[PDB]
Amino acid sequence: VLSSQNKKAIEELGNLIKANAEAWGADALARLFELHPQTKTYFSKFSGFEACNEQVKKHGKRVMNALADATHHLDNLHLHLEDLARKHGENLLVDPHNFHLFADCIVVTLAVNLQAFTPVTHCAVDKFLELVAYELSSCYR
Amino acid sequence: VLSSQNKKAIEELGNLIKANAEAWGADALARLFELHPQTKTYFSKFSGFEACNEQVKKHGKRVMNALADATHHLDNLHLHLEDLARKHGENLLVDPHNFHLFADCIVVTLAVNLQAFTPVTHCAVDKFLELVAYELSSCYR
Amino acid sequence: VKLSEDQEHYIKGVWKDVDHKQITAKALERVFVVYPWTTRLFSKLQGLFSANDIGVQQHADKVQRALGEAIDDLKKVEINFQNLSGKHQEIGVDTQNFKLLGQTFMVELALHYKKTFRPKEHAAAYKFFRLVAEALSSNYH
Amino acid sequence: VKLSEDQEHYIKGVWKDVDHKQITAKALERVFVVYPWTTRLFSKLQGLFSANDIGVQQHADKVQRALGEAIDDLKKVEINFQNLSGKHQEIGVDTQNFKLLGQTFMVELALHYKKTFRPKEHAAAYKFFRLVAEALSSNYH
Ligand code: HEM
Ligand code: HEM
Ligand code: HEM
Ligand code: HEM
Repeated sequence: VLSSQNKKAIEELGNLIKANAEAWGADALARLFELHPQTKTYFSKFSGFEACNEQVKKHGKRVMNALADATHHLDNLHLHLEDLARKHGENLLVDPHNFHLFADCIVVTLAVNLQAFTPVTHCAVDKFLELVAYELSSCYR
Repeated sequence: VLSSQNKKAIEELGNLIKANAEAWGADALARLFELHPQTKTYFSKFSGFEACNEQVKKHGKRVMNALADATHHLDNLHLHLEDLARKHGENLLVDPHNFHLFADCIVVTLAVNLQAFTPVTHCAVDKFLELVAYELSSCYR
Repeated sequence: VKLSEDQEHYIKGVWKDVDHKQITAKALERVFVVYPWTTRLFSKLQGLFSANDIGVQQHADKVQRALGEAIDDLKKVEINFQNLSGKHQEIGVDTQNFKLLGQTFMVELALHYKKTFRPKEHAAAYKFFRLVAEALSSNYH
Repeated sequence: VKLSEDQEHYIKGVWKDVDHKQITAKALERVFVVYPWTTRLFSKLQGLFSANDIGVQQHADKVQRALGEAIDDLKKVEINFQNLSGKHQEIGVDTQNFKLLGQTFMVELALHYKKTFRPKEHAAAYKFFRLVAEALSSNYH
């Protein structure tokens, strides 16, 4: 699950993510494609991979909107993330390791945009993303 | 959770593990200490790390007995592994990565001792061990 | 990473003993089943992932030849694998995958040698595959 | 791994700009909180894990000096870090930990440079810490 201390910080962070979904999502994806170019192979339809690319902006908004949603369903994340797991696991064959590489990118996006990002807040987000990675990899079990 | 196909193979494997707990456990630990010597730092009390060492044999039996037990509690692994999680997470500060390194060693122990170890059986065991690793790391969330 | 004189001797010895292609083909079949996501970029195999399939057999011949080139000059592996490393990034394979093939290969070595595949032998093999994994991930840009 | 001319320039530039010790001390404080298990072998710190604690400060001075030695000769890092690599294995630290410190360091770089820490800069930093991580894990026997 998630610790009480970690649960609280996440509940509130979702409000911020939802509001800046596109800008943050686009930023997160651009870092992923930049740091790990092999991940571009999953996005065969995309024409560009910069944060300004409309496709990247549209997809980034959807990722962040999904994350904000999940913060409101921490006690039953399996049921909530079930479809996305099927999408990523069964359909796209997304390598579980990629979820972690992406989580590390999202954390930097948050550090660059949040007013403050203390070790405690960073810790809560890391454990939350670790939970998401685990659920999105469920189709492999 | 675990897939039906994967669940079945695991249920039966527990009977074999329980019966060969000491021999297999001792073998699994020896491989861990051999492949990753830095892991010996957790066992400050041990005098030797060979599979013939009585301490290694006593500890190996307990690990395997715990695993066999877990195969009979696949639908509520959190509740079953709770104490061991606290032991490994809160008390010993066992690096989550170590559980995976150890799982890879256990798989070889099984391949060397089982009559047959097909990719399908190997797959089920890998996902089962992945579940165990996740639960033993729960105190960090 | 580097292997001691004893470890290098064992690895060359194993390579003279085993059937290069058959063991490699079985290692590939195992990686496809144990780690499902690995089949993603193997479109040329047209869904035929067994060791006895012609596609897998042809690919296995390529992989075993590369491993042999590594065993022949363990000191120049990183340099010799520069191209192949880049080749894998281009295709889109995650660096962690290299470790996974190393794992299924050791399981096949274990199934073949059984009880003679003791911790010392296992450690020599692991060290070899860790060197190969490093050389393939090194030239990722 | 190796950095392009542009990436090496950025890294040397950052090292001239930031306060070596303070940023390193904050990176260590962050790793201890985000990844709790990392405090295990830091017994000399007697439970004081904050950036402003004398123990952390003294250790941070050692770590920053090593990083500076890497930045000074990016071509001979692996060779220069041979001893330090062995030193960490002896102590008992898991190789994956090196990547974790690299991550908290990039978060601190992000908090410092904010919006100027774009994907290109982030990629240069990641590539640098990946080279450092490799050099520290390379001499693990
Ligand atoms: C933090 C975890 C992630 C979340 C929450 C997430 C969420 C999403 C969402 C909301 C969609 C839209 C699904 C739909 O159409 O209903 C999506 C699609 C997709 N995701 Fe992810 N994703 C994540 C990580 C990844 C990673 C790491 C990769 C690969 C490197 C990936 C590759 C894709 C692809 C290729 C699509 C479909 C693209 C398209 O057809 O437009 N996702 N993801
Ligand atoms: C496959 C996962 C593992 C299982 C099922 C497992 C299970 C156990 C069990 C049953 C015990 C006895 C606990 C008790 O006294 O009540 C134990 C103790 C312990 N485990 Fe694990 N363990 C596993 C992995 C690890 C790993 C990877 C490490 C570290 C490299 C580790 C280090 C220890 C230590 C140091 C102790 C206590 C030793 C002693 O005081 O005798 N365990 N483990
Ligand atoms: C021990 C590590 C490995 C070795 C020695 C190795 C070696 C090779 C070689 C020699 C080739 C052919 C190069 C050419 O076309 O000229 C190849 C191709 C390829 N490898 Fe690997 N490989 C390794 C691991 C992996 C892993 C784990 C994956 C990922 C699942 C992978 C995916 C591929 C793919 C997709 C191709 C291209 C096939 C195509 O042409 O469509 N390799 N590899
Ligand atoms: C970017 C990677 C790192 C660098 C440059 C680095 C560098 C150093 C240096 C220079 C020393 C002192 C060597 C001496 O005593 O002569 C040291 C000691 C040590 N490092 Fe690291 N280190 C790194 C990552 C880590 C990580 C992540 C851990 C694990 C949590 C770690 C654990 C230790 C420990 C426990 C000591 C010994 C402290 C003692 O004397 O009790 N290091 N490190």
